[PDB]
Amino acid sequence: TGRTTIAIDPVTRIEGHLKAEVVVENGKVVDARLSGGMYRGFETILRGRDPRDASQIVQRICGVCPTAHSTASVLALDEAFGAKVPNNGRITRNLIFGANYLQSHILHFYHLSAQDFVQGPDTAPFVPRFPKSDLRLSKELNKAGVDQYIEALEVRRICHEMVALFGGRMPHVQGQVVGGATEIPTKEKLVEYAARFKKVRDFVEQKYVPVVYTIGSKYKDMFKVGQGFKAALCVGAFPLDNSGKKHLFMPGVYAKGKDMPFDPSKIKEYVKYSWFAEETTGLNYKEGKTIPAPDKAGAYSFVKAPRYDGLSLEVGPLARMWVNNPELSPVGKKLLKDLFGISAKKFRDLGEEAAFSLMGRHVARAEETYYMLGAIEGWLKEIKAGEDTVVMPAVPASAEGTGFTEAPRGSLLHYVKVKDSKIDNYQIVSASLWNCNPRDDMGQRGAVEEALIGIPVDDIQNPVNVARLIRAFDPXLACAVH
Amino acid sequence: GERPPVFWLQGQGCTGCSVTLLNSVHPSIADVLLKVISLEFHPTVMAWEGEHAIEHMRKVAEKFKGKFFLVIEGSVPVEADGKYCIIGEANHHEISMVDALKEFGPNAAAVLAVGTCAAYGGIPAAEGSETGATAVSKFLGDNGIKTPVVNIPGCPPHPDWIVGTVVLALDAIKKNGLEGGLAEVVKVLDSDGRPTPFFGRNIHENCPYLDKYDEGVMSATFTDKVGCRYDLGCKGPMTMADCFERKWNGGVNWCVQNAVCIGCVEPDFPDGKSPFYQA
Ligand code: SF4
Ligand code: SF4
Ligand code: FCO
Ligand SMILES: [Fe+2]
Ligand code: NI
Ligand SMILES: [S]
Ligand SMILES: [S]
Repeated sequence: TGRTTIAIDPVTRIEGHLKAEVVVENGKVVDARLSGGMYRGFETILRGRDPRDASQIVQRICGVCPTAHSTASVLALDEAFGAKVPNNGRITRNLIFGANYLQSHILHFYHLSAQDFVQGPDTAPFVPRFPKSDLRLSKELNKAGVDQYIEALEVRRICHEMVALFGGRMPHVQGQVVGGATEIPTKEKLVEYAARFKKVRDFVEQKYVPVVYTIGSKYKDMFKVGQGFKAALCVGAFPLDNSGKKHLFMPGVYAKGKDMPFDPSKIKEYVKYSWFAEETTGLNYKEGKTIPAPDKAGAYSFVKAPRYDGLSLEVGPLARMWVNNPELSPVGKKLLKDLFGISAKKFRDLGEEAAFSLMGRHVARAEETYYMLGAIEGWLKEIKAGEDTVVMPAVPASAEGTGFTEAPRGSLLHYVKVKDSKIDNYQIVSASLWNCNPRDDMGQRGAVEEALIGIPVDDIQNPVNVARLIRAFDPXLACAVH
Repeated sequence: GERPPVFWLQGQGCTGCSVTLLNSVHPSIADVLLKVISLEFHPTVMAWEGEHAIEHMRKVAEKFKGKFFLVIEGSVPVEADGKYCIIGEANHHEISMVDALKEFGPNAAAVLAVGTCAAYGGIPAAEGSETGATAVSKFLGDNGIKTPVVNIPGCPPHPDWIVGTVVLALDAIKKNGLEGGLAEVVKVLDSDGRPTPFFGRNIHENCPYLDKYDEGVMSATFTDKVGCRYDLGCKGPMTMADCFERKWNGGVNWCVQNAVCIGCVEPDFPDGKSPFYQA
C-alpha cells in the first residue's frame, strides 16, 4: 500500500501539549515529527529574581515532576552559593524526591498507559475511543487491570502524602531549599512515612510489577518495535553519601552499542526546527539563550533539540536501568522465565533490542520502581530523627552553579548564573526535552521521532500504535518546553 | 442523577491542578469521576486522542449547549495570534487556547478557572514573560463573553477547594436551577472571584504561630519550628486561604509548618509575593 499521513493533536494520556505527525507507507511508520505546542519561557521569567526564588518558580514547570525541578534547582543553588548540605538533609531530600518516583511511575503506567491495553468502565473519560483499539486481555484480566487502576489512584495519593510529610505539600514542595531541607524528620513522622511506604511497596511488588510483565506477555510483538537509535543518557541521581561520587543511578552514555562516560560539556541545544531565533542554535547550556520565534519558517516545535556530541539520545527508566544494569526484581526474573522463556538476572540480560522497545520501556519503569523501593528502605534506616537538615548561606553577588539529577522521565539539569545578587541566566535541559525534541540542524530526528520509525499501522483508521509508542516514553511537554 | 458534562482545557498550565485533584481524599477522585461529574474531555486522562477527542468534545458541547462546565487550567497567551498555546488540530486547522475559549466559553454554563494561572495570570504572566499570558476572566471579558467565571486559585489549589466548589455549585443548581443556582454561587465569591468558604479567612490571623509573631520570636533557620516564620519570608499576612486548618495531602503537613507560605492563592502571585525568602 501507499502513503497515509496521520496527525494526532492532542496526543492524550501524556502530560502537556503534543502533536505527533507520522508518515505511514505500506503499513509502517516511515517518518515522524513531534511538535510541542505550548511555551511559557521560564528561562526569561526567572531573570532578575532573587536566586533563592528559583527553587519555587521552577517547580511550576511541571506539576507531575516538580520535585525533580526542585532538586535540580537547589543543587544548582547549592553549588553556586557554596552551601554544604548537612548529611541528614541529603537523606531527607532523597526521601522527599524518591517518594515521587513511586507516584510518577504508578501514575504513568496505570492512569496514562494502561488504557493502551485495558478497556475502562463504560463512561467518560474511558469512552469513546478507537473502535478497533487492539485490547487483547481476557474479560478477567481486563477487569483486574481496571481494579488495579482504581487501587492505584489511592496508592499514588499515598505516595504524595509521603512526599508532603517532609516536603510540606505536593504538588510543589516547600521543603527543599538551597542548603538542604527545611524540616527535620521526627521519629513520629518517620513512622508515618514508613507505614505509607509499606502499603506502596506491597502494591508495587504484588500488583504493579507483575501486571506489566503479564500484559507484556499478551503483547510480545511490542518488544519488537520502537528501538529508535538504541542510545541513552544518564547524568546521575540520588547521592548515597556526601562524597559526591556514589549515586543510586550513576552517570553514563550508551550509543552504537558502546558505554561511554558522560561529559556535560558535550551538550548543545539546536533550534533550526524549533521556534527560537536562528542565532541561538548550538549553545551549551552554560551559554544558553531563549529567544522565542513562533513565526520562523520551517520550525515545528517549542522544544529545543539537545544533542550529546552530535548524538540523539533518549532518557528515562530504560536509559538509567540499561546504563546502570541492576539486578532484576525477583518478580521479573520469575515471569521472564515463566511467561517469556527468558533466563535473566540483570537488566541487560533482556537484550538491547527487547529493552529498547515499546514494551521494554514499560518493563524498565516497573523494574525501576522496584529498585527505588530498596533505596527508600535504606534511607529510612540511614536517616537520624532530630538531626539538623539545613544550613543558611548568604546569597552571593556573583556565582554560577549546575544541578544534575534524574527526573522520573529522565536526565535533568539546571544552570544558574548570578550577577548583582540576581539571576542573570537560568537554563533548563530536561528529560522530555531529550525524548520529545524535533530534528537538529543537520536533520537528525529526536529520540521519540526515531523510535516511531517502523511502528506498525495495519489499520490507518485505528492507528493506535503511534501514541502507544509515545506513551512508553512517559512524555511531559511542559517539562520539554518550559 | 445525571452527572454534568465537564470539559477540562489546559492552556499555559503545569498539570498541577489535575494532579492536586487526583489527591482528593473524600470524595476520592474515582468517586468524583464515576459519581459526581462526567469528564468528557481531559487530555491527561481520557481514552481517545487527536481530532477524535476534539470532535467528541464538540459533539457533547453541541448536545449540552449552555449546560456543560468548562474547567480552564493555565493562562491564555494572546501574543503571536495565540501560537504560544496550541491545544489540538481538527479538519486540518490548529486550535489555539484563544480559539478554544472563544469557541466553548460562550456556550458553557460556567467557567471554573482552576489555579492561579487561570484565575489571575500567575507565573506565565510574571515579569520576564513575553507570551501575553492572560487570566481567564480578563480574556473572556475583553472578548465580550459574559459566561460566569468562578476562580479557584492556588499553585496548586488544594483538592478540597476544587471539589468543594463543584459540590457547592451543584448543590445550588439542584435547589434553584441553573441560573438561580449560579446566581447563588456568585453571591459567595469575593471580589477576586474566590468562594468565601475556602478563601474568606486570612492565614496569618488564624496561624498557630501568631503568638510568636506577637512576641517577636522569629526563627532564624528553617528547621527551627518554635519561632514565627516571618523573617524567613512567610507571606501569610497577605494571603487569604484556609490552609492553617485544612492542611495538605491528607493532613500530613502545610507550607507554614514545613517552611513558609508564599501566597500562592493571591492575584499578585508570584511577583507581589517575591522575594519568597525575605520579608
Ligand atoms: S508570619 Fe507566617 S508563621 Fe508568622 S504568624 Fe504570620 S502566617 Fe504564621
Ligand atoms: S499555605 Fe500559603 S503557599 Fe501554602 S498552599 Fe496555603 S496559600 Fe499557598
Ligand atoms: N519527570 C519529569 Fe519532568 C519531564 N520530562 C522533568 O525533568
Ligand atoms: Fe531549556
Ligand atoms: Ni514533568
Ligand atoms: S513530568
Ligand atoms: S519528580
